Amino acid sequence: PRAPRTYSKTYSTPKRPYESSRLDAELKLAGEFGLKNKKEIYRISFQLSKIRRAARDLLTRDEKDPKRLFEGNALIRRLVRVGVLSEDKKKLDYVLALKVEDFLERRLQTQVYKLGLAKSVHHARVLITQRHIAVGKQIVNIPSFMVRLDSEKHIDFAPTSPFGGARPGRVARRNAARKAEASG
Amino acid sequence: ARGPKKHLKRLAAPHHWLLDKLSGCYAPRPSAGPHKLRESLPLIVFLRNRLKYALNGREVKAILMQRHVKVDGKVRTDTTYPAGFMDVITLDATNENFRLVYDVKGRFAVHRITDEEASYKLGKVKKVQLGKKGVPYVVTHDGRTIRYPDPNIKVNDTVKIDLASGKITDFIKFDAGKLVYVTGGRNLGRIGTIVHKERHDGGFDLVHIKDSLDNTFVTRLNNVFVIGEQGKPYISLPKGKGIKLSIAEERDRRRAQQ
Amino acid sequence: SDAVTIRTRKVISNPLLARKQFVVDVLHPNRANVSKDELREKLAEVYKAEKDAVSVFGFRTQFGGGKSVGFGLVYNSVAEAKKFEPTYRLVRYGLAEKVEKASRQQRKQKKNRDKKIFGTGKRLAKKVARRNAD
Amino acid sequence: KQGFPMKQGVLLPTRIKLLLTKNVSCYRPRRDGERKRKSVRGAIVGPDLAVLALVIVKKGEQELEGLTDTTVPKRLGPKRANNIRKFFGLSKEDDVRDFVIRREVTKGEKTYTKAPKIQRLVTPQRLQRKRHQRALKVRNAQAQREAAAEYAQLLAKRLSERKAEKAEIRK
RNA sequence: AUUCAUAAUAACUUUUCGAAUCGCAUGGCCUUGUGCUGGCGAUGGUUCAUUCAAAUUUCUGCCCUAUCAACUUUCGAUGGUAGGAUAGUGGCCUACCAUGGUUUCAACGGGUAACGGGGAAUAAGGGUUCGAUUCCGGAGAGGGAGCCUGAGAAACGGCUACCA
RNA sequence: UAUCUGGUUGAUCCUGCCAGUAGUCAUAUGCUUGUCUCAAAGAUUAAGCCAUGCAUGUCUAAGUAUAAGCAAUUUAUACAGUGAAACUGCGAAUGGCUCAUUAAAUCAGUUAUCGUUUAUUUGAUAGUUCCUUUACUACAUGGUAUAACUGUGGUAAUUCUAGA
Repeated sequence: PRAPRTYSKTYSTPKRPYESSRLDAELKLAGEFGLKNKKEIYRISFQLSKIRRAARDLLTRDEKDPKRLFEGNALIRRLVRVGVLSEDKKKLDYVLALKVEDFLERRLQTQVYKLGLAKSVHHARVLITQRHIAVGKQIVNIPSFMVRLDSEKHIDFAPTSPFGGARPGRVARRNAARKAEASG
Repeated sequence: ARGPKKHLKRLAAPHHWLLDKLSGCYAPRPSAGPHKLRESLPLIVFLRNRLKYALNGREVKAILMQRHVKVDGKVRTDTTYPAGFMDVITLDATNENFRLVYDVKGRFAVHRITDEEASYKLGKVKKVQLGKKGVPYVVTHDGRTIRYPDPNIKVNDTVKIDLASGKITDFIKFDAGKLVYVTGGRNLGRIGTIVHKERHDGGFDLVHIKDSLDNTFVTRLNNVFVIGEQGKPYISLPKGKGIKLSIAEERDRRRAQQ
Repeated sequence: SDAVTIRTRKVISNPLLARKQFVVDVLHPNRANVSKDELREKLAEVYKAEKDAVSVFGFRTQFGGGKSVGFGLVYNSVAEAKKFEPTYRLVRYGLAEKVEKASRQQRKQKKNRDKKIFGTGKRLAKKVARRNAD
Repeated sequence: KQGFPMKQGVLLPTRIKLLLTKNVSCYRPRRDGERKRKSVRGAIVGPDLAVLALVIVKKGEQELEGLTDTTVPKRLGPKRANNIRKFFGLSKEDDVRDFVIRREVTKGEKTYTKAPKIQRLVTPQRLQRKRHQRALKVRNAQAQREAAAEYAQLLAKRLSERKAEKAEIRK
C-alpha cells in the first residue's frame, strides 16, 4: 500500500489541569484576544515551547559553532519575518523572553482589529470567517493566519465582499427587493 | 520469494531519484541492464521527473516507442532502461543532449552536453581478464566489453570509449594527482585529486582526496572514478565543478542569487 | 469571461510529442469560472492553431474565486493531437466517442465463461443441441 | 456408461484410475507439466460399454450408406511446398505456386479462391538472408583476424620498447 | 593468495552448439539470367562478462524460567579419509575409524498471551514499555508430505496421496 | 516543559503503598454531533469454516491462419488487410494477504564465494556445420507428424473427452 501520510498534534494540554492562577490568566488572554477555546492558548503555548526549546538548545551551544549559527540564524529570521520578534531585539536570548501574548498579537484577528477595520476582536473574527478580509489581494478566512511583517500593507477588505466594493450582499439585497415591492 | 523480484515500492526506491512519496504506491523497477538497480536512472524517471517532457508513464512509453530517445549510441525503447553514471542520453529529435553525472549533493544532474562530447564517454574498468582463444579484454562499469585493450591498462583505470564503436581510444592511469569523481558513499558527487592510497591487503582500498578548496576527504577505491588530469577533466563537469559548500555557504549563495 | 487575459508560463517545447506545453492561469474576476471551450478557443487563437490542436486540463479554482490554474498543451497538428491525447480527453473535448466496453464485472464474466470452452465450440453447440433434443 | 473412454493399453475390463500425463490420450493438460488422476475404462471389451468405435479394415460385399458407399473430402489441401509436390507427384522443377488448391468461397455474390499460403517456399528473400548470413560471418572473421594481427604487432612493439628501456638500464 | 585466468598434449562423449526463422526495403553490377551482390532490423544461439538474483557463509547481538544441571553419542553426536549427492561447500548422505562436542561466562529442557528489524509512546540524564500492521527480510495457503514444467516452485487462485 | 497533591494520627515526623494528575499513529464503549483537509479499519478471540462474483493472461510489421469470419484483393492466382479459434513462445515463481510456526532460528549490522547456479537486460563472442572427416549435404533448403477445423459419439453432471 501507499506510503504513510504523516501528521502530528499542535498542542499540549497542561499538567495540573486546575491551577486557578493559570485558568484566570488564560481566560484573560482568551477574552482580550477573542479566542474560541483554550485549545488556541494551548497551541500557541505549545508553539512557544517548541521555539523556546530549540533556542535554549542553541544558546547553550558553543559560540560560532556552525550548527549554532545556521540554526540560530534561521530561527530568528522566521521570527522577525513573522514579526513576533522585533529587529531591535535581534539577539537569540530575546526568543526566550517571548511570551504567548506576542504570537497572539500577530494573529490575524488582532491585526485586523489594530488596523482599525474591526469594531472589536470578536467583530474582527466574524469579519474574517465571513470572507470579508483579505491579505495580499486574496480572501483569507483562517483567523489564526499569521501575518508576515510585510503583509500589514495588504490587509484590508476583500474585493469580493460588500465592504470591498462588491455586490450589495444578500440580506440588504433581499430587503431592497422588499422595499421596492412594498413601494410597487 | 521464490524467484526474481519484479516490483519496487516508492519507499524502497533509491532516494536520489527524488521521487515523491505520495504519487502512487509503486516505483519504476529498473529492468536488468548495464548498471546496478541502484545508482541507475531509468528513462521513465529521467524524462518524466527531470526533463518534464512527458507527464505520464503512458506518455513516456510513447516517447520511447517512437524512438526519439537513444542512450549511448543505440536506440532504446525500455521504459525503465537503467541509464547509469556515464551514459550519454541523446534525444536527437529535439537536438538535445545530456550526459548523466552527479551534482555535489549526490543526485543525477540534468547536465547537458555537446555532440563532440556526446560521441564519447569515459569508463572505469572493473576488471581485466583473458577471454577465449587467449584474448585479453576489459569490462567497464557500464558492462561494455572491449577486446584487445592497451596492455598498459590495469583495473580501475579509466577508458575513453567511443559510442560509434566501443573501443580503447586512450586511458588515464590511476596514480597520485589524477582528477577523480566520487561515485557513491557520503561524498557522492565530489571531485578532487588523489594524494595517496592505503592499499589494504584484503581490506577495502582507500584513497585520500583533496580538492581546489583543500576540503580533503577519504573514500573507498571501489567508489572513485578518475576522469582526467589536474583541473582538466576528460568531459565537462556539472554545475560548480563538484565543489561542496557548507550549509552556511549554500544559504549565502541562495541569498546572493535572490 | 471579463478580463481573462489568460497567461501562460513555463512554455517548454517538446518535439518528442511535437507540442508546446505550459502552465496556464486564467483570471476571471466577477465571473464564477471559465470552461473548456472558452479556454481552448482563446488559447488556439493566441498560439495560431485550430481549436482542437490545443489541449488544457487540471484547472483548480483558487480560493476566493478570481483565478484558476490549469495545464495547457498545444499540439503541432490535429493529427498529432488525435494520436497523442488519451481517448478520455478526446471524448472530453468532444472530438471522439466513448468506447462501448461493457462493465468490468460483465466483461470479466465473459472471460471466465469463454475460458471454460476449448476452441470455437461450434461442434459442441451441435452436440449439445442433439442431446437436448434426445 | 458414465462416458469414461476406453483407454488403449490398459489390460482389464474394469474402470481404473491413471495419472494421465502429456502425449497420452484421454486427458489434455491445462497447465504445462500437469498430471491429473483420471478414470479410464480398460481396453478389454465388455458389457459395460454404451458405444464401440469401429473402423473397417476390409470392405464387405454389400454397402452401408454412412460408409464405403459415400465419401467426404480431405477438407484441406496441402499447405507446405513439398507436401504439394508429393500430392501431385511432381518432379524437382515443377512449380507449386500454381498447383495450390484455389478452394472457392462465395461471400454472397462475391466469389474468390483464397488458396493456402505455401511454406518452405524457395523465394529470393530467403536467398538474400542466407547470403547476408554468409557475408556477416566472413566479415566478422576478417575483422577479428585483422584486429588480432594489430594487437600482436602492438604487443611486439611493446616488447621492443621494453628491450630499449632495459638497454637504457644496465648502462 | 591459488591446481586462477588462459594456452598446450592424448584420447572420450549414448553428444551440445555453431541459424532449413520472420517483417520491411528493394539499391547496385553486368556476361540481362527470376544471375551475382545489397540495407534497416526482428527472432534465435555457445562461451565469457554485466545486471536482476539465488544458495550457503565469518563475527556480534535476543524475552521469562535451576519448581529445567548436566546435555549430544540406538539408528550422526564432534572429527578424519574415500565415495555418492548437490548447481555448489558440508556428517548433506554412505562406509571404515578415533572418542569426541556444548555447559554455572546458564549448555539442555519448559513457557512465550514471541515473526525479527527500520521504528512507536513517554522521559532532565539514565531508562520503561510497545512494534500483528503501509518499508526491508523471513514463513504459510487447513495439517503433512511428495513431485511435474521451467531459469526460478516443495508453487497450493499447480498436480499426487493421507488426514479433517 | 528536572514540579507533585488527598489518605494511617487527638496532633507530629517517617517507611509505605492506595488514590489523584498528564500522555498514548492504544483498544473498546457511552453520550453528543455543523464544516475543510487527511485517514486507520476482522491483528488481538478462531492460520475457525466459507455460499456467490471476480483477482493471470498475453501479439507486433516482424512464428504458424484457405474460419466453410469481416471488408476489400480498386496490391496481386500461392500469401498479402483485419481477425475469431487453435498450435507455438513467454508469464503465471512478481504482486496481494496473514503472522500459525520459529528463542542462535529468524532478523540487524558486518562479511566471503579462491565455494556455487542464474531465465532475462547489457556488452562482446562460433571459416574447423565434409568430421562416420568435400557431398551423411536438396542447399534455389531436406523429413515427419499433430492441433485448429469437419463429421459420428458416450456421460445427470466437470474448464471430461473417444473413434475417423
